[PDB]
Amino acid sequence: HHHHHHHHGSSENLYFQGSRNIVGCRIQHGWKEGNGPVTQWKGTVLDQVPVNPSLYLIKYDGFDCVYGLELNKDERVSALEVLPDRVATSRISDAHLADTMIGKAVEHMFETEDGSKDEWRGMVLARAPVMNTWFYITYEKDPVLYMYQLLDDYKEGDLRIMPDSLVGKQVEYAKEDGSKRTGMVIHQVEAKPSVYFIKFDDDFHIYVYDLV
Amino acid sequence: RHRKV
Repeated sequence: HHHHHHHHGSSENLYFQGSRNIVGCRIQHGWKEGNGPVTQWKGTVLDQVPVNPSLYLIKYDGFDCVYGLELNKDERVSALEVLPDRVATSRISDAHLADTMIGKAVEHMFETEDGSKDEWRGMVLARAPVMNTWFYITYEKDPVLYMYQLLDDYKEGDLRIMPDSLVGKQVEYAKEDGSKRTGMVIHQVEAKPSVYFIKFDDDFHIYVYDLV
Repeated sequence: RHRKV
Protein backbone atom coordinates (compact mmCIF):
# COMPACT_ATOMS: atom_id res chain seq x y z
CA HIS A 1 0.00 0.00 0.00
CA HIS A 2 1.16 3.38 -0.97
CA HIS A 3 1.25 5.50 2.21
CA HIS A 4 3.48 8.24 3.58
CA HIS A 5 6.01 6.86 6.12
CA HIS A 6 5.93 8.62 9.50
CA HIS A 7 8.34 7.70 12.24
CA HIS A 8 10.74 6.32 9.72
CA GLY A 9 14.03 4.90 10.77
CA SER A 10 16.01 1.68 10.72
CA SER A 11 17.42 -0.59 13.35
CA GLU A 12 20.88 -0.40 11.79
CA ASN A 13 21.14 3.31 12.69
CA LEU A 14 20.96 2.69 16.34
CA TYR A 15 24.26 2.28 18.14
CA PHE A 16 24.82 1.97 21.94
CA GLN A 17 26.03 5.01 23.80
CA GLY A 18 28.48 4.74 26.72
CA SER A 19 29.86 1.44 25.42
CA ARG A 20 33.58 1.74 26.47
CA ASN A 21 34.46 1.85 30.21
CA ILE A 22 36.05 5.32 30.88
CA VAL A 23 36.50 5.05 34.64
CA GLY A 24 39.98 5.99 35.46
CA CYS A 25 40.36 7.86 32.22
CA ARG A 26 41.81 11.21 31.40
CA ILE A 27 39.51 13.23 29.20
CA GLN A 28 39.46 16.44 27.21
CA HIS A 29 36.10 17.71 25.74
CA GLY A 30 34.54 21.01 24.76
CA TRP A 31 32.14 23.17 26.78
CA LYS A 32 29.42 25.47 25.27
CA GLU A 33 28.20 27.42 28.26
CA GLY A 34 24.93 28.60 26.73
CA ASN A 35 25.70 30.75 23.64
CA GLY A 36 29.16 31.27 25.15
CA PRO A 37 32.43 30.24 23.43
CA VAL A 38 33.82 26.72 23.18
CA THR A 39 36.50 26.29 25.90
CA GLN A 40 38.27 23.00 26.47
CA TRP A 41 38.20 21.00 29.70
CA LYS A 42 40.57 18.27 30.85
CA GLY A 43 39.97 15.90 33.71
CA THR A 44 39.80 12.51 35.26
CA VAL A 45 36.82 10.25 35.53
CA LEU A 46 36.46 9.06 39.10
CA ASP A 47 33.36 6.95 39.17
CA GLN A 48 30.39 5.95 37.16
CA VAL A 49 27.23 5.99 39.16
CA PRO A 50 25.85 2.49 39.53
CA VAL A 51 22.18 3.55 39.84
CA ASN A 52 22.43 5.88 36.81
CA PRO A 53 25.29 4.98 34.46
CA SER A 54 24.70 7.97 32.26
CA LEU A 55 26.34 9.81 35.12
CA TYR A 56 30.09 10.35 35.55
CA LEU A 57 31.94 12.01 38.36
CA ILE A 58 34.74 14.05 36.91
CA LYS A 59 37.58 15.89 38.56
CA TYR A 60 38.60 18.67 36.17
CA ASP A 61 42.13 19.89 36.40
CA GLY A 62 41.98 23.00 38.48
CA PHE A 63 38.31 22.93 39.51
CA ASP A 64 38.13 22.04 43.20
CA CYS A 65 34.48 20.86 42.89
CA VAL A 66 33.68 17.38 41.74
CA TYR A 67 31.39 17.48 38.80
CA GLY A 68 28.60 15.12 38.08
CA LEU A 69 28.14 15.17 34.32
CA GLU A 70 26.08 12.92 31.97
CA LEU A 71 29.00 12.88 29.58
CA ASN A 72 27.41 11.23 26.60
CA LYS A 73 23.93 12.85 26.84
CA ASP A 74 24.87 16.37 27.83
CA GLU A 75 24.80 18.66 24.84
CA ARG A 76 27.03 21.32 26.27
CA VAL A 77 29.62 18.48 25.77
CA SER A 78 31.34 18.15 22.39
CA ALA A 79 34.39 16.38 21.02
CA LEU A 80 34.93 13.87 23.73
CA GLU A 81 38.47 12.41 23.43
CA VAL A 82 39.72 9.94 26.00
CA LEU A 83 43.35 10.74 26.32
CA PRO A 84 45.67 7.88 26.90
CA ASP A 85 47.22 8.47 30.21
CA ARG A 86 50.30 7.35 32.03
CA VAL A 87 52.20 4.70 33.94
CA ALA A 88 52.54 7.21 36.82
CA THR A 89 51.28 5.80 39.97
CA SER A 90 51.15 8.36 42.72
CA ARG A 91 51.06 6.30 45.95
CA ILE A 92 50.45 7.88 49.33
CA SER A 93 53.16 9.11 51.72
CA ASP A 94 51.60 8.11 55.15
CA ALA A 95 48.53 5.84 54.98
CA HIS A 96 48.20 5.26 58.73
CA LEU A 97 47.67 9.06 58.98
CA ALA A 98 45.45 9.27 55.89
CA ASP A 99 43.27 6.39 57.24
CA THR A 100 42.49 8.42 60.32
CA MET A 101 41.16 11.49 58.56
CA ILE A 102 38.30 9.58 56.97
CA GLY A 103 35.34 10.61 59.06
CA LYS A 104 36.96 13.43 61.02
CA ALA A 105 35.81 17.05 61.25
CA VAL A 106 38.66 19.26 60.15
CA GLU A 107 39.51 22.92 59.87
CA HIS A 108 40.86 23.97 56.49
CA MET A 109 42.88 27.17 55.73
CA PHE A 110 42.03 29.32 52.77
CA GLU A 111 43.44 32.63 51.65
CA THR A 112 40.96 35.44 51.08
CA GLU A 113 41.46 37.81 48.10
CA ASP A 114 43.73 40.08 50.23
CA GLY A 115 45.82 37.03 51.33
CA SER A 116 44.37 36.88 54.87
CA LYS A 117 43.85 33.64 56.87
CA ASP A 118 40.30 32.05 56.55
CA GLU A 119 39.51 28.67 58.18
CA TRP A 120 36.46 26.69 57.25
CA ARG A 121 35.25 23.69 59.16
CA GLY A 122 34.60 20.63 56.99
CA MET A 123 34.45 16.89 56.96
CA VAL A 124 36.62 14.36 55.23
CA LEU A 125 34.46 11.70 53.72
CA ALA A 126 36.70 9.31 51.92
CA ARG A 127 39.69 8.94 49.84
CA ALA A 128 38.88 9.70 46.22
CA PRO A 129 38.49 6.61 44.08
CA VAL A 130 40.86 6.90 41.12
CA MET A 131 43.25 9.65 42.20
CA ASN A 132 43.61 7.94 45.58
CA THR A 133 45.98 10.52 47.01
CA TRP A 134 43.10 13.00 47.06
CA PHE A 135 40.18 13.12 49.45
CA TYR A 136 36.50 13.79 49.22
CA ILE A 137 35.78 16.59 51.57
CA THR A 138 32.69 18.57 52.14
CA TYR A 139 32.18 21.70 54.23
CA GLU A 140 29.58 22.86 56.73
CA LYS A 141 28.76 26.20 55.07
CA ASP A 142 29.39 24.80 51.54
CA PRO A 143 28.01 21.27 51.57
CA VAL A 144 28.77 20.12 48.07
CA LEU A 145 31.51 17.63 47.32
CA TYR A 146 35.09 18.94 46.91
CA MET A 147 38.49 17.35 46.23
CA TYR A 148 41.93 18.07 47.73
CA GLN A 149 45.31 16.52 48.62
CA LEU A 150 44.69 16.87 52.20
CA LEU A 151 48.07 15.44 53.19
CA ASP A 152 49.88 18.23 51.33
CA ASP A 153 47.62 20.47 53.38
CA TYR A 154 48.31 18.80 56.69
CA LYS A 155 52.08 18.69 55.83
CA GLU A 156 52.35 22.45 55.32
CA GLY A 157 50.10 23.01 58.43
CA ASP A 158 46.94 24.01 56.54
CA LEU A 159 44.66 21.43 58.01
CA ARG A 160 43.69 20.38 61.53
CA ILE A 161 41.60 17.51 63.00
CA MET A 162 39.45 16.77 66.15
CA PRO A 163 36.93 14.16 67.57
CA ASP A 164 19.11 -1.03 54.32
CA SER A 165 19.43 1.91 51.83
CA LEU A 166 17.79 4.57 49.69
CA VAL A 167 20.40 4.78 46.97
CA GLY A 168 18.56 4.97 43.71
CA LYS A 169 15.61 6.86 45.13
CA GLN A 170 14.42 9.83 43.22
CA VAL A 171 13.91 12.91 45.35
CA GLU A 172 12.84 16.53 45.04
CA TYR A 173 13.75 19.49 47.08
CA ALA A 174 11.16 21.78 48.46
CA LYS A 175 12.06 25.35 47.69
CA GLU A 176 10.39 27.91 49.97
CA ASP A 177 9.79 29.86 46.69
CA GLY A 178 7.33 27.16 45.57
CA SER A 179 9.14 25.28 42.81
CA LYS A 180 10.75 21.81 43.20
CA ARG A 181 14.04 20.50 42.01
CA THR A 182 14.27 16.92 41.14
CA GLY A 183 17.31 14.75 41.68
CA MET A 184 18.28 11.36 42.92
CA VAL A 185 20.38 9.85 45.62
CA ILE A 186 23.55 8.41 44.11
CA HIS A 187 25.88 7.31 46.83
CA GLN A 188 26.09 6.38 50.46
CA VAL A 189 29.19 7.31 52.43
CA GLU A 190 30.98 4.18 53.64
CA ALA A 191 32.49 6.02 56.67
CA LYS A 192 29.52 8.18 57.81
CA PRO A 193 26.52 6.04 56.58
CA SER A 194 24.00 8.60 57.63
CA VAL A 195 25.57 10.75 54.86
CA TYR A 196 24.49 10.52 51.22
CA PHE A 197 25.20 12.24 47.93
CA ILE A 198 22.39 13.73 45.92
CA LYS A 199 22.62 14.82 42.30
CA PHE A 200 19.95 17.27 41.06
CA ASP A 201 19.11 17.13 37.36
CA ASP A 202 19.75 20.82 36.81
CA ASP A 203 23.24 21.12 38.19
CA PHE A 204 26.63 19.47 38.07
CA HIS A 205 27.49 19.67 41.76
CA ILE A 206 27.20 16.61 43.94
CA TYR A 207 25.43 17.60 47.09
CA VAL A 208 26.12 15.98 50.44
CA TYR A 209 23.18 15.67 52.82
CA ASP A 210 23.04 14.09 56.26
CA LEU A 211 19.75 12.34 56.10
CA VAL A 212 19.25 10.97 59.63
CA ARG B 1 47.10 28.86 50.29
CA HIS B 2 43.74 27.95 48.66
CA ARG B 3 41.61 30.58 47.04
CA LYS B 4 37.84 30.48 47.40
CA VAL B 5 36.12 30.98 44.05
